[PDB]
Amino acid sequence: EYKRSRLSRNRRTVNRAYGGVLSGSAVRERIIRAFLVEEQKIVKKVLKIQKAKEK
Amino acid sequence: GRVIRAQRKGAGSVFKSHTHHRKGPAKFRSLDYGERNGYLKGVVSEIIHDPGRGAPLARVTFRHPFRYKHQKELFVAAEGMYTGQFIYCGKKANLMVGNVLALRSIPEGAVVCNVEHKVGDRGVFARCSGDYAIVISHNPDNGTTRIKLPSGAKKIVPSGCRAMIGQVAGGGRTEKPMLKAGNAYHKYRVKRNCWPKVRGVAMNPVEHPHGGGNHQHIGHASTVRRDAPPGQKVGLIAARRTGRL
Amino acid sequence: KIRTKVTFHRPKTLKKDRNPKYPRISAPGRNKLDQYGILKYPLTTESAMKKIEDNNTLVFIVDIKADKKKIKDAVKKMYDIQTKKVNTLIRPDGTKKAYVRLTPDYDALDVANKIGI
Amino acid sequence: NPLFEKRPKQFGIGGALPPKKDLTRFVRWPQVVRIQRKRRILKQRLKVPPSLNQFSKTLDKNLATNLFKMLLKYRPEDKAAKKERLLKRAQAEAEGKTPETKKPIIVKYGLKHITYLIEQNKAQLVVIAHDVDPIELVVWLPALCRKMEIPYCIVKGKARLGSIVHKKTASALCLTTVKNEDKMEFSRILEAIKANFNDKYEENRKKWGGGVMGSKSQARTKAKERVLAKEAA
RNA sequence: UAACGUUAUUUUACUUAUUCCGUGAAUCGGAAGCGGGGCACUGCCCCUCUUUUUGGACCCAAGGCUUGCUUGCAGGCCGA
RNA sequence: GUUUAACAGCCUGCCCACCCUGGAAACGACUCAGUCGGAGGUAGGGUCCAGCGGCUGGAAGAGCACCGCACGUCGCGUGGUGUCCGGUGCGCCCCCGGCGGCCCUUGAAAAUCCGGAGGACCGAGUGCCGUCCACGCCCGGUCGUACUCAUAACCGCAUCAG
RNA sequence: AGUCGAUCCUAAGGGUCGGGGGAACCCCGACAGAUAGCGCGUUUCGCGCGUACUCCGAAAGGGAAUCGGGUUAAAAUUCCU
Ligand SMILES: [K+]
Ligand SMILES: [K+]
Ligand SMILES: [K+]
Ligand SMILES: [K+]
Ligand SMILES: [K+]
Ligand SMILES: [K+]
Ligand SMILES: [K+]
Ligand SMILES: [K+]
Ligand SMILES: [K+]
Ligand SMILES: [K+]
Ligand SMILES: [K+]
Ligand SMILES: [K+]
Ligand SMILES: [K+]
Ligand SMILES: [Mg+2]
Ligand SMILES: [Mg+2]
Ligand SMILES: [Mg+2]
Ligand SMILES: [Mg+2]
Ligand SMILES: [Mg+2]
Ligand SMILES: [Mg+2]
Ligand SMILES: [Mg+2]
Repeated sequence: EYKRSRLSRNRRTVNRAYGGVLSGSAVRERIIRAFLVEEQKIVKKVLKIQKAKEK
Repeated sequence: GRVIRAQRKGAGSVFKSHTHHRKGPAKFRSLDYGERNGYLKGVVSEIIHDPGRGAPLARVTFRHPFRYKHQKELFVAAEGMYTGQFIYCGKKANLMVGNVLALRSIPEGAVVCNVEHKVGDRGVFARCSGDYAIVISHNPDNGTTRIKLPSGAKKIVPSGCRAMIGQVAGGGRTEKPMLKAGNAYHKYRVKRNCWPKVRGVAMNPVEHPHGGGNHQHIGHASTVRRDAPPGQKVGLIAARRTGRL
Repeated sequence: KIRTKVTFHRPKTLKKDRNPKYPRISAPGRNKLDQYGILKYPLTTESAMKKIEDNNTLVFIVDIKADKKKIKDAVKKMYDIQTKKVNTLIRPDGTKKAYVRLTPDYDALDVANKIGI
Repeated sequence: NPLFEKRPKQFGIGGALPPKKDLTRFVRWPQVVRIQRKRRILKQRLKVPPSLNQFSKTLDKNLATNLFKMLLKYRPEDKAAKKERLLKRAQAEAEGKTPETKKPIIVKYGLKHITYLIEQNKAQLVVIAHDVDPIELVVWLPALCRKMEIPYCIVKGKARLGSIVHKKTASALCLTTVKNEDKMEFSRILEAIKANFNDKYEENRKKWGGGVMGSKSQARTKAKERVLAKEAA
């Protein structure tokens, strides 16, 4: 019954990233985790560079 | 003059294992470069019940070392692991419960489970619920490690064999009394057709060496030879002793 | 040569289409299921006549091997009449019966009179 | 211009996925390839008796090139040339009253004929392929050539010998005579071949071959020897 | 208890026969380079292969050098 | 006896789930039972989900009931009236929702369908490139289909108390 | 009968290639192996993926689509509207 020829597009889609697959809260958690993990990766890289410069 | 039950076991067709609802074999990742030299991180996604197996199993997702896809694995769950936990497998993995390490990297006195016998076999020792192996000593000269198995036997294995830190989850299962035949029926319904068991002395002579007689009794020593042929080898096989301790 | 896949795959080699020196069969076979072989005879029972009078439908006994498309084509060739739909069944005696309903442009009674039933 | 930037990839355990690499040494080859490689390995590992070992010492590159350059001018006539000669002879048979023709000087091929020529002491040089399979066909040929005092050489490629005589392969080739203009260089080549093969037959009769282990085990043995030498030093 | 020789029982070395294990046969062996450390003085020695606060994502090369000719773009080396 | 099918549109929005404001002990909310709340309750306002829910089209022209005229041998003829308004439930059959108990028992796979991450590649100026939108057009094979399903249509040597 | 089923999918299992056994009828059954092929653009050739069965096995498991009203001596969610 979900076939495209039988169901309208708006009925089988959600207008958001991962719409129809992940819930809103899960998508928010994923976005926040990605951003914070990238920031911590940058922090680790800069800390390593500073430590190498000091030594 | 009839084939006895123990003999009929080998042909199978009614004594085969019941595996319809099982989740697949539980084993480590195939040993590869990353686990041999570094470490590879995985995330526990689910802890599931495997019918016929006391120990729970953990679903772990790894990132494939050289392909763009997910590498899914099914490990025997160690007690203390949880969904969302990070699992590290390799020679450089930290010594924490749930991580899989080469025995060369595991210090003496550690508690491990699902220990490989041959390097790369993906785990054969200490897999049942509540069971574990203990690392005794290392031999750098010949690259071998000594472990204590659950039965108490001491075995020497190559130091490259892998093992998971900790003990298998689900321990203490056998301490609970069943209290009734129905519980045993349910237990063995998912394992194999080995229950209920009929005593040999309850049978007629034609189908068991213990059968027959106007009284119920064996009539001869229940200890049999190690080389006794099938159909005659019943009772206490090659017993070094009998009776209480 | 640089190989990026550990697994060996059989190389693709050229294949040739058959070009026989002689034809195994000298000539094409005859068409056994022609329009005359498809349409055996019209059914002239009371039910068939009622169908002709009421539903503008002709009833034919047809070769068991014939399908609905072949029945439609055979009816068109034999009597030059369009068919709205063809319904078929196999009778308990083992023969195939077809209910051929003509389009409104054609009158079943006139066609039956022309046929001679 | 300022919009272009580097995007370095960190390749390592748990890092960026590596690019396509050469996996040829790890390929699971078909059965034929695996067997043909393992046969060579096994032949290397096992000890080769001297009679078979003598076939591993072929002619030198320069000497082989010179010998084959000499042989290229004594090739047997091909089918077209033979047909042309036959039709010319037929045409000139009656008209020319069968004029005399000089005896041709060509290389001789075929194991039967070569063995017969050696036994009759007519051959002056015997060329033996080193890759005859089964090798029992020619393993005895060096001994026969030595006993008959006929210079012989072992060269690389039965296919090349066949190409000399317009055949897919040739087990061996023989020269019974050479032209006057080539006698001095033929004597040079014969002396070189005799010194290389015939004079060394007795010493090679007792030399075993093979016994070569794999590179990894060779490295292990070398490491053990180095450790022992350092300890004794 | 050794020069000669016979006999029997053990210990041990090699890998290609043979047997077994794993893989979608995916980095095996040696060496050398980038980096970190000791020495004393310009060389020696000792180490590593990049990923561990987080239930995220990660493929199909960016960049540099060099040729066809002036690029629809295409061909090589490094990157690896 | 006083009926309303598939299907199309609009409305509604159970029990849950989710979102916004706000920040709670004198703790409060709450079920038959439980349970929930600074990891954000009560409260106010919203989103979504089921429906075998409501209205309309289908559709009264149909079906049913009643009252009449006519041929009176063969008009499957001809006409009218009504099909309305409420209640009730530890009631019975089916479907669904949401909780709770039980397991050393945790109670299939695949075809198929839907969605998503990425973005190589791609087009024009009065026409080009796309378009899962609406309407319009054509086609849809083969075999089974009667009947009994049982104190006589199956088996039991039968039209057999099985 | 495009709409009810078979037909499609796979379950326990069955039947097999290759290989291994076997005097042979046959036995094991993807286990000893150059798999079937699948996508893009096309001078129909090139490029890229490709873990040895794309077979049988459910008229109660899974599953594309029909409803009223009418009609026969005997058929209908199949005939008529
Ligand atoms: K017996
Ligand atoms: K039983
Ligand atoms: K018993
Ligand atoms: K007895
Ligand atoms: K007894
Ligand atoms: K319907
Ligand atoms: K997309
Ligand atoms: K029927
Ligand atoms: K029936
Ligand atoms: K065989
Ligand atoms: K097989
Ligand atoms: K079915
Ligand atoms: K209808
Ligand atoms: Mg007793
Ligand atoms: Mg293959
Ligand atoms: Mg009415
Ligand atoms: Mg997108
Ligand atoms: Mg009978
Ligand atoms: Mg065979
Ligand atoms: Mg199929």
